[PDB]
Amino acid sequence: SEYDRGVSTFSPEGRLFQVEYSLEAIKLGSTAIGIATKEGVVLGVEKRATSPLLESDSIEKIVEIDRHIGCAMSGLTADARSMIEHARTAAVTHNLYYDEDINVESLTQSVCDLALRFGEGAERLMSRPFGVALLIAGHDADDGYQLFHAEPSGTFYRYNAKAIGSGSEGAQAELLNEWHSSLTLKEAELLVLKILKQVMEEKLDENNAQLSCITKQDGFKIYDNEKTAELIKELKEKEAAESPEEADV
Amino acid sequence: GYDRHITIFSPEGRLYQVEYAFKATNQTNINSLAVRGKDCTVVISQKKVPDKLLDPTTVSYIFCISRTIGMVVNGPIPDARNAALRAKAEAAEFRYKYGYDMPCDVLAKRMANLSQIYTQRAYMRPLGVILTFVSVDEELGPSIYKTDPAGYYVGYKATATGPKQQEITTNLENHFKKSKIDHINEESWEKVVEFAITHMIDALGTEFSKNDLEVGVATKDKFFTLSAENIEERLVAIAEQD
Amino acid sequence: NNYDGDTVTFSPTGRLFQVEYALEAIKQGSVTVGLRSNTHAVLVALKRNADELSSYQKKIIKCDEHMGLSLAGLAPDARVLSNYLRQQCNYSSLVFNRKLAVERAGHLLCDKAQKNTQSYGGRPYGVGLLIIGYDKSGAHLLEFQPSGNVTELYGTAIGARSQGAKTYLERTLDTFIKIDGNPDELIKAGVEAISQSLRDESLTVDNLSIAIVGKDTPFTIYDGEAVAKYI
Amino acid sequence: MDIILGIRVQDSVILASSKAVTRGISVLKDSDDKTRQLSPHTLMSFAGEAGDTVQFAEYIQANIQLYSIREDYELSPQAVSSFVRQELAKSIRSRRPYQVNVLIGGYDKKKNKPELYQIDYLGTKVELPYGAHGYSGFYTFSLLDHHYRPDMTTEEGLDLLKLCVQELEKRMPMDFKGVIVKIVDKDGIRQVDDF
Amino acid sequence: GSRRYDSRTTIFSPEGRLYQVEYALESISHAGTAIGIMASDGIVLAAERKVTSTLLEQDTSTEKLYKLNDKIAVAVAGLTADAEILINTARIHAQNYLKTYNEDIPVEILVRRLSDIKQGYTQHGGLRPFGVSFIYAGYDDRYGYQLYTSNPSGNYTGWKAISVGANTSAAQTLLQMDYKDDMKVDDAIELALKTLSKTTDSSALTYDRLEFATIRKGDGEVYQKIFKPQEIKDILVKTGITKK
Amino acid sequence: QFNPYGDNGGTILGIAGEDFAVLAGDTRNITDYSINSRYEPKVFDCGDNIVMSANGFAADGDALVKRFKNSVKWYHFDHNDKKLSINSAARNIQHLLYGKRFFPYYVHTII
Amino acid sequence: GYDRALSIFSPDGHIFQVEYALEAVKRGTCAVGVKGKNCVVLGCERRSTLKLQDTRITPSKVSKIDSHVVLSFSGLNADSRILIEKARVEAQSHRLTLEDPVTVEYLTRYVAGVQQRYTQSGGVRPFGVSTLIAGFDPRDDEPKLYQTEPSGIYSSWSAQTIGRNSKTVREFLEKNYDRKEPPATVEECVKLTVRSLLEVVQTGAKNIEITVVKPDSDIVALSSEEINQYVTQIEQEKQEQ
Amino acid sequence: GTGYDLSNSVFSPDGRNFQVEYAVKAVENGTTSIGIKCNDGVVFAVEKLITSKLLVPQKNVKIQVVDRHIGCVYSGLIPDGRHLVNRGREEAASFKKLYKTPIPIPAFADRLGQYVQAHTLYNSVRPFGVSTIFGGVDKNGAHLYMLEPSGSYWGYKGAATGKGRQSAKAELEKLVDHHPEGLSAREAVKQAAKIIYLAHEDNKEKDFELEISWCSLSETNGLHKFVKGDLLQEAIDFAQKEIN
Amino acid sequence: TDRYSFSLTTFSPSGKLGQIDYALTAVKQGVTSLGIKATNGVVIATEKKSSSPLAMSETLSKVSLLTPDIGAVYSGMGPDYRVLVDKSRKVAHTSYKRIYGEYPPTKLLVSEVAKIMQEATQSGGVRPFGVSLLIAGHDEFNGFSLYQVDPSGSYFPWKATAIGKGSVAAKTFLEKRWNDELELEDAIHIALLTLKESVEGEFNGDTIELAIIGDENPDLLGYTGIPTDKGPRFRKLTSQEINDRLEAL
Repeated sequence: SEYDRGVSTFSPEGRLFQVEYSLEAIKLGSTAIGIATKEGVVLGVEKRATSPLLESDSIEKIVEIDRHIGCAMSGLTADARSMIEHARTAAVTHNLYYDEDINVESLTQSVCDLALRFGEGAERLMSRPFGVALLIAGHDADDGYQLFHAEPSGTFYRYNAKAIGSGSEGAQAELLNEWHSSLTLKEAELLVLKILKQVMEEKLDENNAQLSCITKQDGFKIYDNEKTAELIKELKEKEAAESPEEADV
Repeated sequence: GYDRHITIFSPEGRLYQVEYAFKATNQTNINSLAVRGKDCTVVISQKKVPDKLLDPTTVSYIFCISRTIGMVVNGPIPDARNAALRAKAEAAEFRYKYGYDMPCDVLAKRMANLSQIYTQRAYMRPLGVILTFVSVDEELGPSIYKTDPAGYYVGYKATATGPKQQEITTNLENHFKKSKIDHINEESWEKVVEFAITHMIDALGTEFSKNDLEVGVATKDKFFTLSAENIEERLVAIAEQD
Repeated sequence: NNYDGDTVTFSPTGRLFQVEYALEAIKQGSVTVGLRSNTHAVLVALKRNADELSSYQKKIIKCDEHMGLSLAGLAPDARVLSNYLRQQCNYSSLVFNRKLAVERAGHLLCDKAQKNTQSYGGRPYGVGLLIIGYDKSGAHLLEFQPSGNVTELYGTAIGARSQGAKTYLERTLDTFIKIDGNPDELIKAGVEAISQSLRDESLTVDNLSIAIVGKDTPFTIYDGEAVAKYI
Repeated sequence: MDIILGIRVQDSVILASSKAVTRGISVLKDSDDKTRQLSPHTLMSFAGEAGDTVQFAEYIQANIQLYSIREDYELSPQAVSSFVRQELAKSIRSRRPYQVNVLIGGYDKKKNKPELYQIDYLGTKVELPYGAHGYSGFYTFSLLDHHYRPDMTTEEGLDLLKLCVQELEKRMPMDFKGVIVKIVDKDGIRQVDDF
Repeated sequence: GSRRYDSRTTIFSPEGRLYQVEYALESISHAGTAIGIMASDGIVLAAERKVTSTLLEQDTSTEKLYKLNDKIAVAVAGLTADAEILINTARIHAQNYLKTYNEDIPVEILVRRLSDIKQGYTQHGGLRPFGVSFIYAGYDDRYGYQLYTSNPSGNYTGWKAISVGANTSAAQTLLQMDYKDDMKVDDAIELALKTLSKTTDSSALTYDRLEFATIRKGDGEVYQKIFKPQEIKDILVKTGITKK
Repeated sequence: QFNPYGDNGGTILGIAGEDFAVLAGDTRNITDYSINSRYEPKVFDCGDNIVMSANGFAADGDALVKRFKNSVKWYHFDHNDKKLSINSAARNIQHLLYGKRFFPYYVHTII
Repeated sequence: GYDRALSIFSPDGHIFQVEYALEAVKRGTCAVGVKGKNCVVLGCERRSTLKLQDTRITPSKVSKIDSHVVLSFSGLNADSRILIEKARVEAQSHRLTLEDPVTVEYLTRYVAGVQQRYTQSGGVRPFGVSTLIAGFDPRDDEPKLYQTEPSGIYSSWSAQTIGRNSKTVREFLEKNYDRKEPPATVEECVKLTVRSLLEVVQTGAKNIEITVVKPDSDIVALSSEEINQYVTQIEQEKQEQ
Repeated sequence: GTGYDLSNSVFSPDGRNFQVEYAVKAVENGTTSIGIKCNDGVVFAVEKLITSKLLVPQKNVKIQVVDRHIGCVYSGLIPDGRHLVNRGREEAASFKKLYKTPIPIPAFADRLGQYVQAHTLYNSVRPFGVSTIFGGVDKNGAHLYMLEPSGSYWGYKGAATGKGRQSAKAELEKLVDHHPEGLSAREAVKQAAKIIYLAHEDNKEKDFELEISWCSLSETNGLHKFVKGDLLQEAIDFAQKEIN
Repeated sequence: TDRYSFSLTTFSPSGKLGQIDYALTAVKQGVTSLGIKATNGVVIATEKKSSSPLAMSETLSKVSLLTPDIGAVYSGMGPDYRVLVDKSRKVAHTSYKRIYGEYPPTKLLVSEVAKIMQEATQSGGVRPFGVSLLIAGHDEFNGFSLYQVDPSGSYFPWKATAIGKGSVAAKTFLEKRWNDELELEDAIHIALLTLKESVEGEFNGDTIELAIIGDENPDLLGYTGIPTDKGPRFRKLTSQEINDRLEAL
């Protein structure tokens, strides 16, 4: 009875069918990990190219909403184009209306408002909710550096560190263990790289992964492949040099 | 399949919702009969008020559409009042747009075309009601025209509708088969009312008190529903006859 | 089985199932308690986090300088209903220079929810609301269910373990109804009420939200360290 | 107003358009190309109300280019003229009509013949050997009617247009700051280096 | 509510096929046979009336060959009424092109317009597709003579000789067997008549069960001739199919 | 014909200091050569340390003041509780005024 | 008025209409695109080889959106014409509002957005078409090749095939396409393209149709004779073993 | 066949609309409400079940006023009843605006009936889930009506709906038999309180609060007013004395 | 709120249009009605079967006038025939008379009714018309014509035909009895004989409807003074005329 019930139907457990199914679709998506620290917010994504003949540069899963707001996507990335467009337009429109930068939470809420705009009847809406989750990172003078997880359920959460996609379950477990309130920016980059390499089906290099950061000074900067490669080599040298031991016990 | 839920043809070429509306028309367990006099038209309907908590003056299935057209409905009172309001509005709009009062057969054709629209379109169901309009049309004389949930409408010398309609019809038929005419040859409408009540008593085989009948009379310039006391007077006149 | 596909289906027993599923969505939500005296009205809510790296979902929304509500269930539906309530209060204040009555707000919310539970397409709301306010009639606490049923109470609670807080408020009814002119004591009573509904959990600065309204006290929200004095 | 002239010589169409755009008491520009290449073998010169001219010309240009891309074929000059006339006729009775006059010069490759069309802001299209929009005609025609021969070469047409431009520079109360001249023939559309 | 009664005409099968498109093609397979053949100096359309009766007024009957334009005609296979709707729309589009550009409509533009209409009916609206297949025979000064075909799927293609309707496999085999690029219009007439007489489900091929049309060149002007019953009987008795 | 505009007179003045601002206005409301009121204030406090006056057509002035107060209310509602900066308020008032570009608020505005 | 939600999510997380449109793409004719050092080559296979067809008027698989950008497709031709029309209209509108022709990436993004909208609108099924968009940006000599799928995903490719037997051609390309040394000359690119197509067409050269795009709007479709020359040259090496 | 009870406005082979009857079932699950027509007005009464003592008494009103003279009380799905009362208020406003005189009770009854009957006409809307007893005083005196989810409405001497509808109907029959001359307004109020107390036994599971309103030409000057204070306590005491 | 925007008549895997075939069956289960074309007019006829002798059969017209020179009879669902006759009378004026100042020709009016019925078969939320129409008309350029219109929206010109229950046998009687040199009275006689074959009850001028598109009747024009304007061609035969031709037999 998939196409035999309403698209806004509630499950007997008190949930929306299409929302949970879109969450499953997101679980079938690529990995995206964000870490927020007092020095900036870092976003890393797995490009997950289908064939070696695909030019990995054209896998733009980290986009710029505004100079102070960046966004990473995980899931059906085609659905995320309209959301990114709405976010950019809303940010610049708030700038035009109030001669100031839009708050991170305000942008995230404006994006989430589109999530549950699905159903039948009528102006019309959409057929289905979005099949992609977003890590919206940014900085404002009010709440400093912020990272938000935006789901197709219209709900958004402020994470100190959040992983979404396929390898999120393990990645989140790593994040909860690897994050602290004194983490630095380079430390966050290295942690994102390490957890991505752990959860990625492929061997992590500068071509199947992409890093980006949001700083109060320089804004939203997407790391070019050379800087990401240098950070990957730095992390490999740091991990190859760790010396624990439990041979005694 | 679903050809029995919406107004689409079944494999046999039948519309089942129409037939079920026809069946629903008899939900009231009430019979109605209409006959034509020499210059009038009479309708008689059974009045059944089961609950004693009911205001007996609000239990009616005969409606005054215009000052000339009356309509007796066989079917549930929601759809009955729906059709009544629609017919009143149609008659008023006709009078406004065309300058003369809407004839009986014209209103019947309009309601039957609406029923046909319900028969063809799926988003609206047919009304489980049978509508008998009666009047004294200025061009046609005493006029009885009936419509059904299938969109069919036609005029009658006399007609009957309800559970026992066939019986009543046969009775009426017999009388006309004996009279060789198409109306009741009586000048006064009171005697035509008495005739209708007498033949309904004959057909149904039940005795009616003054609170068991509704009488609607259409004369050349009026349509009016009789009071309980006028019905009692007619019943007394019937009881005095042989 | 059947009769649960739409909100336009009545079921043979006369039960609207989608509405009951929304009520279940509320039941699976977080804990929020409301209680009022003659002078004040307090909402105490237990916020819930996805994990230890996530924030705690805000459960109390300010609708106007004299009225607010706490949510339990779908946060988007709560936002929609609170925005409609803000719009109605704004219309009352601008077109009539008049603070919107809490009872009239409840009636409007009821009709707004019922409009969704009678027409094809569109789902009933999936959140329960507890509205506190202080109008010209005094302090008011309302409980709104997406069935369209709104009821005024001295105190109540909705969500998980709501029966414990409800029974505590029933026992403490004669106590809190007389806590007039003392905000902090009514807040402590609400904290005790919501504590009567915790299982294997403890109220912390991060998971507790408080809201206060009343005479000479506009609808104010307390989160974080602001609730540390009540823990 | 602006000077829009056109002549049809044998196997060519020559279009002359004033280089001056003046708004108020100041000549804003002395190097304005009042033409739009609708297709490789069809050019359109325009003049009239400020703004409406360039807008209408670029709209027609976009439509013709889209047609040429869709069908992989260049529309005949007659078809383009009929299209522009229908557009202007729809415009005249719109809310804010277009007040633009156009000369279309093309070379029909199917017929290998030059064609010149004059259309006004009302949608009045005519195919004429020589045409002009505005007060320009009021002078130029008198010359052309005398000095025009159907078998004229492109250089002869250029000399005739030079005589017309001289008469305009003599007996006109305005300085249109010269004319840009363009030739449309079987080999396409070229611009005279200096006139 | 009404969702339980929606047939969902514009949906894909798990294999990636349009259900209603396939079913409409199956419907057209049972319709009469229409054949178009494009020779070097003309085009010929020949169609078979599937339903035939002794009382059918064939003089005023036109169920297979319709005039879209003085230069373009169509042979229809399938539901006559849907075809007539599409024919009215095509005539209107052709006259609009003529009014806009003062030039007669090119064949491919009209064919593509009708095919795009069909496609729109197969992608949105939730309506049933038109159960009609068209064979366009047209002439314009760009591509000369042109033969096109369009089906309910919204796809259109060009052919030297093509057949739609019933027994398309055997008809196409016979045409491919006997067709030559250099043949003339009369040879195309003979080929179409022989293919119909060899692919007809009826007892014999007679004039009453046939519609015929020729777009020729006879002056530098094209003539679109819809054959009358007597002309059809004459060409039949001439080609040796029937005896007189 | 109906003139949808009127003049209520009045005069307002705004001076900016080093760590302060002052916005003053006369309390007189008039119509033609008659006085409507001697105390109808025109300098309103809108919160967030933003005082505003719209002198001219009193109806348009009241309308604009109410709209700006509503805008600051909805700004607080939609953006947590961030204070409306004076430049942000100025831009919002510019948009409020330009909304009726073809039916202007017949008022000179000073905040 | 018909707003029936046709593209909806399945319990496992799939959109079955999008996947069935992809299956419709699989049933379509094969198309391939290869990026050279100074050119892009688009090849397309034709359904068998029928002699009753009119090859001069039948729409070819490679259609020009602008003088510098072309689009081939695999899937439903009817659904492809709509995308081609929208793309040409948008190219002209972008020229009209920007005074600069569209970039290949921009046109590809527009087509992908149209398809994504068609995967999320009521009463509308997704396109049963997958497209390859090839060209050169204005005043730029770098080759551009992109692929769009019915789901709305678009991505750049050094070389890519879509349609029936696309797995085989993609294997062939991953084997024979050196990203370090792309086909320098146009002849090398056409040769690699024709070998990729011949590994699947199995029939004659009439099935293969080739178009080559070079900067500054230099787009030309190869005649059947050149295709026959290429197939004969490649087969001559096949005898060499 | 089967499945006729899954879509509104679908006639079963009997001739019934099962969704309407299911809405009637939902009504029967509601509390008890009654109306009593006296000689110069009408009296409405309803029981409000005290789910918890946390409910504020005398609040959560169940009787709604329409115009200034009409009273309405609904048993069943309270929100649907509120929707119906809002629609009736809109109808009354329209009637008074066009026709100076306030809307008569029969006109208002017919308006509500047509609204509900329209709600029984389409599969896109569910029938109403409240039986509404309403009425008041117009230029023709007192009127008391009851409207069912089927759109069927009637004028009553006394009406009752809800869980305790049967005992209330029996008591109303007793009052109609023992008082042919008609009851007075205050006596009707006390008798309505008694009938509510007697009908509470059917749903005696929880304690209840009595709510009474009345519209009387002499006692309220023809305006709908809520019975409060001394009259409410007197009716409550009368009922409590009758119970024990 | 007509949510029935989707088509109710769709193609089955067998290629058959379900509702079309079902409407054809409903037509086959209707009372027989026939038409015969002659050299100086056309005849249409049908049986006027009433439900009760109390019902007035004359008040129900099975042969209706579309234009002064075009009439129609039916077989199938009476209400569909009435609404189609109203729609046809309106379309004759709106889409012809008000544009060309003359009454439409038979072919074009038949085409308009066929378009209406086809739209009924294809539009959303509608069932095909459960009727088959026999339309007999006369225009100046095409002369007399007789057309049959089926629920599918198709129409065919007939020299003579019939529809309804006893249609097939009736058609055979027409095939053996028809000729291309028939007068109007001969066609009336043949129609009466075929209908008598197709009727079970009483067969008199009160149980049969029969109309003719014959000569011009200026006595029915209603005005005199315009020589160019002649009387209508449509004439419904009176009960007396039918009974006279039956007494002849």
